[PDB]
Amino acid sequence: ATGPRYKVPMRRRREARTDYHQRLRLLKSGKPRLVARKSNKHVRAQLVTLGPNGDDTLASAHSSDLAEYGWEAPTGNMPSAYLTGLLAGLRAQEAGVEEAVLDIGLNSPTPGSKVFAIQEGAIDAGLDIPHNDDVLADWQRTRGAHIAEYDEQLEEPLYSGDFDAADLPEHFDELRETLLDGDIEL
Amino acid sequence: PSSNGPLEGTRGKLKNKPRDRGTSPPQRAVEEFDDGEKVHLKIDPSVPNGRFHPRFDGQTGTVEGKQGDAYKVDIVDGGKEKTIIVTAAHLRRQE
Amino acid sequence: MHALVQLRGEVNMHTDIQDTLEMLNIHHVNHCTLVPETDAYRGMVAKVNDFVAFGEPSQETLETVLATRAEPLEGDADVDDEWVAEHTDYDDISGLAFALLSEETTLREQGLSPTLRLHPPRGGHDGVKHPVKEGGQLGKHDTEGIDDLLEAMR
Amino acid sequence: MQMPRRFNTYCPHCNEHQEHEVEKVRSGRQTGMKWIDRQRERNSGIGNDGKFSKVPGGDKPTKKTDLKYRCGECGKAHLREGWRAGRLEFQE
Amino acid sequence: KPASMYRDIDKPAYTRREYITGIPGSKIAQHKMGRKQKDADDYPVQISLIVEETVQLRHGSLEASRLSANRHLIKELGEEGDYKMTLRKFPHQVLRENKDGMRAAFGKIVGTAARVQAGEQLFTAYCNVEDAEHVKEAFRRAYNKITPSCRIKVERGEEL
RNA sequence: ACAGCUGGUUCCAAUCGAAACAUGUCGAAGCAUGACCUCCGCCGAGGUAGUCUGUGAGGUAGAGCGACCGAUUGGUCCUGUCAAACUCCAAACUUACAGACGCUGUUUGACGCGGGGAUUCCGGUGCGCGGGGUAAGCCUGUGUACCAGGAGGGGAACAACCCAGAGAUAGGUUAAGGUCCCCAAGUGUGGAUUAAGUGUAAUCCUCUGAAGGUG
RNA sequence: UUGAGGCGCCCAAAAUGAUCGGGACUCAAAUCCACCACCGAGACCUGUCCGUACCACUCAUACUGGUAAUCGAGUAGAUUGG
RNA sequence: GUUUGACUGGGGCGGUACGCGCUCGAAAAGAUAUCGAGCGCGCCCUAUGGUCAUCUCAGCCGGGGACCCGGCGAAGAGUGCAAGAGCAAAAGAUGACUUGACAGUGUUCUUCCCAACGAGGAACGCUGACGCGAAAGCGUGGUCUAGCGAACCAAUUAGCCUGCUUGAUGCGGGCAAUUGAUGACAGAAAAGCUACCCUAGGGAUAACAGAGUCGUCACUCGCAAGAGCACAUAUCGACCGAGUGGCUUGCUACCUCGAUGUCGGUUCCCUCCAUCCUGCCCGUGCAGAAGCGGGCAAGGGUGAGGUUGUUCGCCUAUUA
RNA sequence: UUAGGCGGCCACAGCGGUGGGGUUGCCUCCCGUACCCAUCCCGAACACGGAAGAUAAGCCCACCAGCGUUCCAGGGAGUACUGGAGUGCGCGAGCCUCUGGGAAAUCCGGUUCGCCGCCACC
Ligand SMILES: COC(=O)C[C@](O)(CCCC(C)(C)O)C(=O)O[C@@H]1C(OC)=C[C@]23CCCN2CCc2cc4c(cc2[C@H]13)OCO4
Ligand SMILES: [Cl-]
Ligand SMILES: [Cl-]
Ligand SMILES: [Cl-]
Ligand SMILES: [Cl-]
Ligand SMILES: [Cl-]
Ligand SMILES: [Cl-]
Ligand SMILES: [K+]
Ligand SMILES: [Mg+2]
Ligand SMILES: [Mg+2]
Ligand SMILES: [Mg+2]
Ligand SMILES: [Mg+2]
Ligand SMILES: [Mg+2]
Ligand SMILES: [Mg+2]
Ligand SMILES: [Mg+2]
Ligand SMILES: [Mg+2]
Ligand SMILES: [Mg+2]
Ligand SMILES: [Mg+2]
Ligand SMILES: [Mg+2]
Ligand SMILES: [Mg+2]
Ligand SMILES: [Mg+2]
Ligand SMILES: [Mg+2]
Ligand SMILES: [Mg+2]
Ligand SMILES: [Mg+2]
Ligand SMILES: [Mg+2]
Ligand SMILES: [Mg+2]
Ligand SMILES: [Mg+2]
Ligand SMILES: [Mg+2]
Ligand SMILES: [Mg+2]
Ligand SMILES: [Mg+2]
Ligand SMILES: [Mg+2]
Ligand code: NA
Ligand code: NA
Ligand code: NA
Ligand code: NA
Ligand code: NA
Ligand code: NA
Ligand code: NA
Ligand code: NA
Ligand code: NA
Ligand code: NA
Ligand code: NA
Ligand code: NA
Ligand code: NA
Ligand code: NA
Ligand code: NA
Ligand code: NA
Ligand code: NA
Ligand code: NA
Ligand code: NA
Ligand code: NA
Ligand code: NA
Ligand SMILES: [Sr+2]
Ligand SMILES: [Sr+2]
Ligand SMILES: [Sr+2]
Ligand SMILES: [Sr+2]
Ligand SMILES: [Sr+2]
Ligand SMILES: [Sr+2]
Ligand SMILES: [Sr+2]
Ligand SMILES: [Sr+2]
Ligand SMILES: [Sr+2]
Ligand SMILES: [Sr+2]
Ligand SMILES: [Sr+2]
Ligand SMILES: [Sr+2]
Ligand SMILES: [Sr+2]
Ligand SMILES: [Sr+2]
Ligand SMILES: [Sr+2]
Ligand SMILES: [Sr+2]
Ligand SMILES: [Sr+2]
Ligand SMILES: [Sr+2]
Ligand SMILES: [Sr+2]
Ligand SMILES: [Sr+2]
Ligand SMILES: [Sr+2]
Ligand SMILES: [Sr+2]
Ligand SMILES: [Sr+2]
Ligand SMILES: [Sr+2]
Repeated sequence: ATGPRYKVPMRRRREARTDYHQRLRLLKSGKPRLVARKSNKHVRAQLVTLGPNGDDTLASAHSSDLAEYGWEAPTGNMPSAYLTGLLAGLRAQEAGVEEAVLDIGLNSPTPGSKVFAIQEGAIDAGLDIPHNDDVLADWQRTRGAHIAEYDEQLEEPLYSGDFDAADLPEHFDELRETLLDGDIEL
Repeated sequence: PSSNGPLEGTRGKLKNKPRDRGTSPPQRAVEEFDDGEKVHLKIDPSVPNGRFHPRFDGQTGTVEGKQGDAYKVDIVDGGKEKTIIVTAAHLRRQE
Repeated sequence: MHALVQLRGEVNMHTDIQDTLEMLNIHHVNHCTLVPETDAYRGMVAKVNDFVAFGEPSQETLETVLATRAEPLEGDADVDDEWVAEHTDYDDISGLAFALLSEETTLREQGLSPTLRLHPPRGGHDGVKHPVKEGGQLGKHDTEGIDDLLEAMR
Repeated sequence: MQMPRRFNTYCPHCNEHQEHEVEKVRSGRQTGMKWIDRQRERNSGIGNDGKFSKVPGGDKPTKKTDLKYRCGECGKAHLREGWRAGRLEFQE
Repeated sequence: KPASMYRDIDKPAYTRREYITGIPGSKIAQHKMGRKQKDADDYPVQISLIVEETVQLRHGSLEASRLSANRHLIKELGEEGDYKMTLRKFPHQVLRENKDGMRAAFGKIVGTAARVQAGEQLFTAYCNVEDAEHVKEAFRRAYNKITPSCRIKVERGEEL
């Protein structure tokens, strides 16, 4: 930029998208990465392996393709995150992927967060991912009990679009039930 | 030489060109080589660990197994056969 | 195809240069070899440029030289048309000389010594201290120039 | 340098990590009954005594750490490789 | 000391002042002579003193040749005359002298010299057409005080 | 008596043929261990002194520095210089591995392995590149070829400059160098310059000749 | 009037007797540009012989035949026949 | 009775290029010397080690050299200490936790390029036990290259082996390893004089002389500032530049150490010219006389004395 | 790829600049603190929950070369330097011829305002 001696960072560092130091420590395992990414409205979960010309995604799952199985609820929450991970993990089992290591990217390792839910989901699907049980959320928050007990403090409705009134976290149960069944079209 | 240390007379070879400064890309640090493969030996100035003796910079050895994550590469120094312990970060595949 | 002739001796000559001459089957002064024009062979004559005399010979000159100085791989025997007829893949000296110039075969491949052991230059050469462009006898020659040398070394 | 009197480290006897106590190796008194003491008496006569006529040599500018690492539970000690330290003071 | 001890480029480039101490000051008082406010392109005639052999010229020789050249220009054209002379070479090469026999022979620092290659301009004077023969004489006096033979070459001037 | 110091150590021939260097040493006038020379046995198909191409390593020459760094001019942007311990650049070249050609090896067994015997660890010179020194037939490196341990031819003589590496004997043709006599070969040819005996002197401790000047 | 080139001149002083090896040489026996013919090694080519290595035959390392353009110098030293 | 080292442009004195590290020398792979150039290490640190979380520095600008807010800012900050090198969501800073600065045993490279050699060092593994982290992972001390030590003996750590017919006790011998030093740093326990000297050798090495060199010395030349009342060039002549000689001095270590007799003097012979006189000349700040300066020129001459061993030099009277 | 995720090469991708683009879609800014979690002080950030609004940022698309960068043409330059050779020149430092290689600065003109991979997706 200023002259010949100027050192311009790597493209994905310039864009503030990849933590290259964490990436090396992640790639050292030899196991595929469980790329857990978020958005304001959605949640993504990819199973990435290393390739000659760049990264190879073997099995992905976005929270948008969750509705394809019967999700009439919002897509940027805790129940959505688990189910997106479970969907990614099941597609991975069909691809031959047996083990993975959790990549959270530039997200924070905050206890009980959405990226750990994506992890809990993928493990429940049959994948062997190095985890820590007490860093994951309590089973009820993963169900969406925190959102139901927030709708108890009503007066004004939480959801704008008509789904329901007092909220149904029983839909999570009705979705985990559908995905655990082997007859499903992945 | 005035001193006989390992990093003697290595101002040139163990220094980077200003544009190649900073942390090196992870891809070549995790590269997998097979036994029998011919590899070029060149220390990456930005990577501290897994280096060999600077006297061997420029050698083209043959991978003959591994010790942990590092590789055991066979070279011929003059007329003497030597086995070098080196990580992928300092290795490049021939051709 | 070029014709190399050693004109300068081994004493004080660089070892890597002397070794190239030995690889080109030329071990003594006045010894000649028929070398093909390839990338590998071009590097070799360029290294020997200062201790040699080279150039493409004419069909006529090569024929004269092969008649008088060619020898079998082993033995005294004269390499005349009858010899060429009985041992080579050619009919006469002309057929051999044509194949060599067109780089179809080699003297060794045809059972002949790769070396043509020539006689000293009659009337003498132009000198071993200067190249052709300076009035000497070293380096690359013209087809007419190498012919005069090889014919003088019958 | 400063050294902690008590700290958690490996015990080669217990085969697990325990809280060790660090102590400086106090010189044990000589008996004067070993082979070398008997040789000093035997090989000493008229004139020079060879090796027994030599006087103790100098000192290195800085000595290494001569320490004992005593285990907190099993009560057994182990020795380690020392390091050059001009002074070694303990914390608590 | 004679120039025979320092005139040739036979030693490495020894200029690095961060490793060399006690270097004597340059005897060269001026580098820009005459009218240093006026431009070089404001003059029709440009004559240079060209060194014929590759040499090392000491600061004492540079001052002697510059002084004997500029003093002639001050004599003939006046102290504030219409000319401007330039000494383009600077004394960068630090010189030693071994002044104990050949033991610990690395000499102490005694001076400085200017490395001038063959064909280079040591001096360059810019004058008018009528002052051209006075400057060729200033350079005739200047070449007698340096080591090599010299050329007095006219660069801009077809006025003869 | 002992000496790491000086001297001497007696017959012929055939094959190969060094080292004057590295590490350690009360070691530097000596040893030991390597390098290198030689001899024997083993192994059994490759080898790599040269070149070309491919895949790599490099910051010396040069160059340049509003590319770092530090030197280093002047003027009211312009203008003047530099670097063994500077580099935005950057050779020639040296170098790893591989393929190809070449050469070499499979009865002359190469490459390699094991063992016996050494000698050697005062070196020198030319050329290229050096570092120190005013310099040296100086001191100290490095690559290379040679003397040492290399005849014969040339160079007036002359270890290392030129030709040349050499079994005996014989005929022939050249090499370096030379062809007026001494002295084998031209008082050769075409042309020009020089009047100083310049010159008749490749290289060189050895052959000087400079700045400056010359109708 | 000015520029460039060639050869020469001045600059140029040392000790027993001057020197290009000497004689001596001047449209050269100097110098430069070309050219012609020669002389001149143990090199190179060639006849015969010797040694050494290897090949064939052989008990042979005795004969005989063959191969060496790719064998033939050598101090210290190793090896071997006399 | 012995010791009192080695290196070294002879030796001594000085120094240590006597063990280590960095840049350059080093000739763009590796290797590479000198009493080569620049300069360091013989520690320091319980955090100044380890991990994790959080975070980004010099410097500058703008708003209220402490502090606060914003902007520019790939790195010039910081990282214990030479130098060179490495590092920015870190290898730096802050904070918190922690003791892997852990035990055991190896592979490999280095030390010692090639190419054998110890201690030491490093990289990279495994077994055991741990720390931190969500986890991958990181931690075999400090980002990398200096901070180091044999055998014998002692002390120390844990278990075990063993001591002469046998049992008990005492006290010993040993397997593994830690600490204690040899810096002349691959480890002797160690001062000098000799002119009273002695031996072995060396021109492998100094003093005299020869030889090379020529900085020094002597002499010359180029340029000619300057002054010489005016006048560079009658005369004097700086700076700078170019040289010749081989009388001085210095340097080198080629020749001689199974000896080439050292200074000064004397006596006798030859020579050189850069000429002091004598011959012939040119200039003059040449009236003359006497001079000053210069040119050719080596035929001849250049002498006697006082101090001092003196060469050199000072002094006297004579002298062309 | 009508705006996404993970990347490789790591400036040809930088710096600076112009234009265009989003009703149940995407990315965002955005709205908001009961919770998981968070600030040595601040729901700023981190975390969590959510869609009233928006395309102004970012981002994606098209484009500009003034600076920096990459490569190419022509000029500089077969110059500088250089491996091999020479009874070629020079008092000498040094140069030259033949042979094999061959720059750098700078100037002018072009190029470059990223390329490619995997996945997902009117
Ligand atoms: C120190 O001076 C001396 O020792 C003189 C002498 O001893 C004289 C010896 C005379 C004999 C005995 C040989 O007749 C000697 O041997 O000299 C050597 C000597 O004796 C033969 C001759 C030497 C060797 C080189 C020539 N030089 C000449 C005389 C000499 C003079 C010296 C000198 C050395 C020489 C040597 O030192 C300075 O004074
Ligand atoms: Cl994300
Ligand atoms: Cl290594
Ligand atoms: Cl202690
Ligand atoms: Cl030979
Ligand atoms: Cl004459
Ligand atoms: Cl016999
Ligand atoms: K003597
Ligand atoms: Mg270097
Ligand atoms: Mg034959
Ligand atoms: Mg003839
Ligand atoms: Mg001739
Ligand atoms: Mg004999
Ligand atoms: Mg015999
Ligand atoms: Mg340079
Ligand atoms: Mg000898
Ligand atoms: Mg005759
Ligand atoms: Mg003459
Ligand atoms: Mg000594
Ligand atoms: Mg090197
Ligand atoms: Mg002892
Ligand atoms: Mg103790
Ligand atoms: Mg030692
Ligand atoms: Mg040592
Ligand atoms: Mg004696
Ligand atoms: Mg001597
Ligand atoms: Mg006598
Ligand atoms: Mg005279
Ligand atoms: Mg006389
Ligand atoms: Mg817009
Ligand atoms: Mg000459
Ligand atoms: Na890098
Ligand atoms: Na006894
Ligand atoms: Na001294
Ligand atoms: Na003795
Ligand atoms: Na020695
Ligand atoms: Na000795
Ligand atoms: Na081959
Ligand atoms: Na050069
Ligand atoms: Na030696
Ligand atoms: Na030889
Ligand atoms: Na002779
Ligand atoms: Na003459
Ligand atoms: Na012999
Ligand atoms: Na001693
Ligand atoms: Na070791
Ligand atoms: Na002298
Ligand atoms: Na002289
Ligand atoms: Na006398
Ligand atoms: Na006279
Ligand atoms: Na007297
Ligand atoms: Na927008
Ligand atoms: Sr006794
Ligand atoms: Sr006693
Ligand atoms: Sr001490
Ligand atoms: Sr020099
Ligand atoms: Sr001059
Ligand atoms: Sr080199
Ligand atoms: Sr004639
Ligand atoms: Sr003529
Ligand atoms: Sr002489
Ligand atoms: Sr002249
Ligand atoms: Sr022989
Ligand atoms: Sr022989
Ligand atoms: Sr001395
Ligand atoms: Sr480290
Ligand atoms: Sr004393
Ligand atoms: Sr006395
Ligand atoms: Sr005279
Ligand atoms: Sr007179
Ligand atoms: Sr005297
Ligand atoms: Sr006196
Ligand atoms: Sr908010
Ligand atoms: Sr000469
Ligand atoms: Sr000269
Ligand atoms: Sr070309």
